[PDB]
Amino acid sequence: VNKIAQESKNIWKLQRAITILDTEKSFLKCMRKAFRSGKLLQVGFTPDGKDDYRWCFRVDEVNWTTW
Amino acid sequence: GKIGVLAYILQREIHEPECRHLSRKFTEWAYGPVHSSLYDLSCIDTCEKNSVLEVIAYSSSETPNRHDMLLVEPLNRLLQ
Amino acid sequence: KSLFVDSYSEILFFVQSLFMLVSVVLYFSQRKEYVASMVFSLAMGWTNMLYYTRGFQQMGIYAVMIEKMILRDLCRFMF
Amino acid sequence: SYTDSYYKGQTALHIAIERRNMTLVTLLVENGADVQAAANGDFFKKTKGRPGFYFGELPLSLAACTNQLAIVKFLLQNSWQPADISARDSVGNTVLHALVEVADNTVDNTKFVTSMYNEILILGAKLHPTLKLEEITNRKGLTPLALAASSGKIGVLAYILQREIHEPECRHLSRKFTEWAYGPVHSSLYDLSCIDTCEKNSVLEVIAYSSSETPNRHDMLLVEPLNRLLQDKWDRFVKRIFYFNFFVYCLYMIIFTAAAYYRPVEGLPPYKLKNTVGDYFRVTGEILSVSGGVYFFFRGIQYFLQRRPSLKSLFVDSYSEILFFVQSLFMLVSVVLYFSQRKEYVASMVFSLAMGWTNMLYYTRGFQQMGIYAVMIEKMILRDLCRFMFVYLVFLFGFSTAVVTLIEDGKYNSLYSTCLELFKFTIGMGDLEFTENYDFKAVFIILLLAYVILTYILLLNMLIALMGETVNKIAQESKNIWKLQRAITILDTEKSFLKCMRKAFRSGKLLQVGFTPDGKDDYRWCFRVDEVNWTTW
Amino acid sequence: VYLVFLFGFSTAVVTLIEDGKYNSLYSTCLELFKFTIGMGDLEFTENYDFKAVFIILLLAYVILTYILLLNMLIALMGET
Ligand SMILES: C=C(C)[C@]12C[C@@H](C)[C@@]34O[C@](Cc5ccccc5)(O[C@@H]1[C@@H]3C=C(COC(=O)Cc1ccc(O)c(OC)c1)C[C@]1(O)C(=O)C(C)=C[C@@H]41)O2
Ligand SMILES: CCCCCCCCCCCCC(=O)O[C@@H](COC(=O)CCC)COP(=O)(O)O[C@H]1[C@H](O)[C@@H](O)[C@@H](O)[C@@H](O)[C@@H]1O
Repeated sequence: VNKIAQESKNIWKLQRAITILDTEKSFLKCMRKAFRSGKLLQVGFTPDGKDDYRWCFRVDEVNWTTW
Repeated sequence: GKIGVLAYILQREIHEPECRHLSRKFTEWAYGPVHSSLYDLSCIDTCEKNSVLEVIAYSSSETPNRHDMLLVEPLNRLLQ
Repeated sequence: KSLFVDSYSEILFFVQSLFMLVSVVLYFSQRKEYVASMVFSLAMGWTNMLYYTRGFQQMGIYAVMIEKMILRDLCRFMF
Repeated sequence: SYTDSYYKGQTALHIAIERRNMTLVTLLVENGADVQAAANGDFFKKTKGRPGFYFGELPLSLAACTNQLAIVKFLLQNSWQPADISARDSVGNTVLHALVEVADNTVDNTKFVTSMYNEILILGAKLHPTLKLEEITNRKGLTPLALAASSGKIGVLAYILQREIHEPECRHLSRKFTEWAYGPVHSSLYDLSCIDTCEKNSVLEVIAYSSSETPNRHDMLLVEPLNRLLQDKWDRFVKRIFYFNFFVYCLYMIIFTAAAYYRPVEGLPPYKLKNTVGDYFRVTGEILSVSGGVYFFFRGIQYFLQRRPSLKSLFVDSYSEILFFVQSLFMLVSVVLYFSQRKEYVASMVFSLAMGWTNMLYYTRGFQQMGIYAVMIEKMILRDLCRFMFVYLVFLFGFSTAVVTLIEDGKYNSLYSTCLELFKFTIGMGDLEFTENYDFKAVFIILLLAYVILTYILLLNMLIALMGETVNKIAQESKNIWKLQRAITILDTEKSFLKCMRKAFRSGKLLQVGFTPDGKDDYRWCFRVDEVNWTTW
Repeated sequence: VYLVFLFGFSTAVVTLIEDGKYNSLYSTCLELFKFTIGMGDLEFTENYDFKAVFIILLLAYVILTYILLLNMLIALMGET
């Protein structure tokens, strides 16, 4: 037990992810709301003039340096 | 299980003309110390066959870093 | 080998289901051994409740450590 | 400025300050920009469920929170429109309240927030010597010190409580003062205004009665002036009273124990009092026991009313009060059953009696080693025993159901007896051949051996290993929690005090500086601490 | 700590027992002590009413002392 603490935390997260994937794959109701994060425009400037919507996921972060 | 390469890719951000589109991490706004980044998530959440989550989660148990790969910021937050 | 070293939980659930089905076959086979299978399934079923400890940060780690202990320390000690 | 509710009040000056553009800030101020304009949109509030950045809503607080000292100095000391350093937002927060808010106890954050705090304090003194910024309270009534104490911003307290300013005409802002220094030894003086006692928000009260959600409520008492002050209060005033209370409780439990032990065995209470000495003492002890139960009952209600725990704080914390209250509840139920002519008053009474004796461990606080031992027992019960007991009960129940299913028309043949009989294995008393009323001996013995291996061999040794891991990690946490329990005991004692005693107020009305901004002298109730250092001769 | 627990539960149990073989602080104290050495009978008497109260008290005592306190002692000795 002294040697499998962190390994245990990673395993916990891992098989919880397994649970998530099985839930969304089975889903028993033809539900599309499982596809999250919203269709956002990242750059709007592809190599051509078109705009790219790429289903981004938002993460807000705070830093006290590199102002 | 090449965790380093994923660590590079999943948060790739390129600041120059004609190469921003290659970025998978984009900075939307940054007010003071706070700022909101956007992770691309193509082929992470879902795709035709090899979604990254499917590949990691259904690994063969011999992949070196299968416990570690889901610690990479976008994946852990997405799973939560 | 990947059939056994991982997916411990799926194997246990499958074995529970096997014991249930064998209990059924013996039940309609007019054999009183159906009890023997049935109780095993029942026992297995309650134990497999620990599968659902996962999704709890505190209990799931405990269950994971049970799995690791069974694979390494208990097996060596029992030998 | 913006008119939408999301960015309401944002103006150009906020942008120039926020972007760290000195030139535009200067130009906008020159053109009459309002340095008091309040950015009070949703984005500029705490607003946990949405993105935002709370900074006190004012330009000065913005420059302060952004580590722009030059802009702060300009905003206060520009020609066109100097800023009001005492200005307050919609919450009532000043700049200093904002600086407390933005703190997060990380190293660089603490460093710069502390530096900016010191700078703004100096500027406030020089611009307005009669103005005392720290005394200003927000709509929550909290001074920046009180806010820092409540919010767990340990770094800010670590600065403030031992703040010392080495320059002329700012000495009176210091809270730490060095009276004499002979060789390596010198005697410092800590102020402790509004730490020991004040109108409402004494720092010790704020920390001790915290809501359990403050991050560093355990760590904050380690800051030297508080720890020494509590130790002095203990030694001088509270140690004796606490020992006396413990003695009284021991007497109470002994009386209760004796009264219960000599209960009569006749049916149908209440019982006629016999005219003999033994029964007179018996009924006396009964009455005293009931009286004490009522006392604890009302203390529990008083606690609940005074703190008003919100139905999670009622259970996640303050276990001692709940346990004592539950004991008193059992006592009262015993009384009701007794006079209701129900023999079940015995059943309640023993429970109360049992809990009473275990609640004796509450008094292990005040003794260094024993209180720590009690805290570790509390943590063990809450974490490891709970997890283990859940899993063990799953195993026990599963195998009990399997075996009792296998058993047919035997003596046991029932869930209660089988559960008990399997449980006997855990205490080293399992028979392993307790019945033969079955078919399939092999199945039965396999089930028992599987249960024994899984529970007795694997699980118990696993529990021991996990407890061993746990104690390895909770040592310093135990130290902090014991010190906190001592602190709350001290505060309760001094607050109750039952005698209008003022001697609880320590440290002596000493003169710190004698030179206020005016010619008056300052007496500040300082607490003396002597320290020796063999460097910086 | 163990003696406080032992004494408290001994007092509770001997109060609960009435006109029994044990019915006395000494015998009940020894009888509860026997649990610590893995010899607790757990059904040593029926001279009471309210069987549920009796068994609940014994179970609480066992859990608090035998399961928790002894294993805690082992852990602390490990640290020491
Ligand atoms: C490892 C295999 C698949 C195993 C399957 C069955 C037969 C099992 O016996 C064992 C052999 C055994 C027998 C006796 C003592 C220890 C081990 O252990 C497990 C297996 C041993 C267990 C272990 O229970 C657990 O694993 C809890 C658990 C932990 C983690 C999980 O992810 C989980 O998913 C369900 C379950 C319980 C039994 O199924 C059970 O309750 C009965 C009656 C026998 C146990 O075979
Ligand atoms: C039938 C018989 C059953 C007896 C059941 C009970 C036996 C244990 C009795 C042991 C007595 C220990 C005690 O007297 O108190 C223990 C309570 O034990 C439990 O955990 C009960 C588990 C339910 C700690 O209580 P405390 O008031 O100190 O709570 C702390 C705060 O005060 C502190 O400021 C901190 O916020 C800290 O986070 C809090 O913990």
